[PDB]
Amino acid sequence: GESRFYSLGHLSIQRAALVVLENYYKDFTIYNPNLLTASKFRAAKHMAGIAAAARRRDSSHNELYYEEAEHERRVKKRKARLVVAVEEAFIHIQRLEVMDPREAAQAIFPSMARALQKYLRITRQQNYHSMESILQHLAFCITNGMTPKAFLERYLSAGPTLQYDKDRWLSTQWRLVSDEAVTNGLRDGIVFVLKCLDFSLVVNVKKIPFIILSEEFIDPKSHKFVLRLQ
Amino acid sequence: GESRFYSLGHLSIQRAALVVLENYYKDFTIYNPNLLTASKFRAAKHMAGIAAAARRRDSSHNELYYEEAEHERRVKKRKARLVVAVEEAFIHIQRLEVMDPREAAQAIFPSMARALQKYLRITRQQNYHSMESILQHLAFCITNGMTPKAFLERYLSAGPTLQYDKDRWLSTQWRLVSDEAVTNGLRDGIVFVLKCLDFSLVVNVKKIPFIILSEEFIDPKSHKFVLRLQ
Repeated sequence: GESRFYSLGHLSIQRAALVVLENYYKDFTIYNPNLLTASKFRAAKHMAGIAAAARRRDSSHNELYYEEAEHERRVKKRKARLVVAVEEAFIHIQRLEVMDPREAAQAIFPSMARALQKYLRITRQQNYHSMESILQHLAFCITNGMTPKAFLERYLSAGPTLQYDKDRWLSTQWRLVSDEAVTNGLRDGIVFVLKCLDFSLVVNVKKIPFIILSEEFIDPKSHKFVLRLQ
Repeated sequence: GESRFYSLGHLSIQRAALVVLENYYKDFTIYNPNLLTASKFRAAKHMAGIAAAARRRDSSHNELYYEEAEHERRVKKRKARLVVAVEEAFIHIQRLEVMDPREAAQAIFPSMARALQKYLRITRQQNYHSMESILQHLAFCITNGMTPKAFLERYLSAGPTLQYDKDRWLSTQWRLVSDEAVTNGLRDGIVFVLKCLDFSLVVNVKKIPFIILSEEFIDPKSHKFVLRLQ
């Protein structure tokens, strides 16, 4: 349900959809199906077992609230472990055996590898960062003089689709679903859907409304103030 | 499962059981079956639905931990509400219309009645304090110059059986269950059970062990100390 708005001009549904995809790879966080599993299992669990029945759900124990709070606590714990690990690992090498940033990354990686693995498993990001990619970005951060937090912000948040590998984004399989012809221009109220392999960008188009402006003159003599209460 | 120990001399099981009952009405908190309902319902709920099956229970959500924490939070909230209510209600009357402590209790009770009712319902003590008894103890506290907390400590904790009304303790229906004759004296290892209408005092008797003492002489010359670390 990640939602973003975009102004466009007079474009066809095709061109508007392609601008939407450009902005999708730029702006939206990357599609992580692992982050979607819990809901599915919860739904399936309700499958394993109408107003009064919902009433009894409210009177029941909210497992989801406490599970989310505990998971948030665990994620913050793993995050602080990871920050300490990466700070110590960057402090293990001096700028000045002389070695290139690739060998420096390979030298300091085993002192951050377990904490990073645990954080990427607790945030379900382990399928998006291979060890080779982590070493590549690590030598990148060592080369460009970045801090542990600058290295680590790629791994803390989910991040958009273009942070990741080229086989990760399936630019080839996008499918434009429009009720009308896709060569028709945009108008108010049309809905087109850009379907990928497992998700879909439901895009509804609204007209930017007709706006009326009018001057009213506020005199700087009218900005008087008194010490009395209001 | 409230458990207390008592030393006794050479008594028969009858006399030891009666000392146990004297100390029961003195020392043990009063039998509250309402506080026992939750477990029963939980058991019945497990009835509504062997090592691996327990393993899966550990991997499940611990509803009881969070429910107990939330109930404790609610009890403390109601407790602070009750303390503020009773403090304001006692501050509404001066020692110095002139009225006896009964009418003073009836005058200040409606300013504490709702908070006290909510606290006795959240602690499941509403069947143990009638309004007449609360007014009686309230006029008692107003008479003897006690503070709001001194009035309120009867209602905060569960309290033993003799705080409450005379029909509350069923002194007449106690039943002594012993495997041997109850006129026999106590010895090591015997178990007798004092059954009331819904609970039972399981009492096991142990011998106070044979103790050997011996002098060792610690010289006050041997209490020397140095500033060095240990």
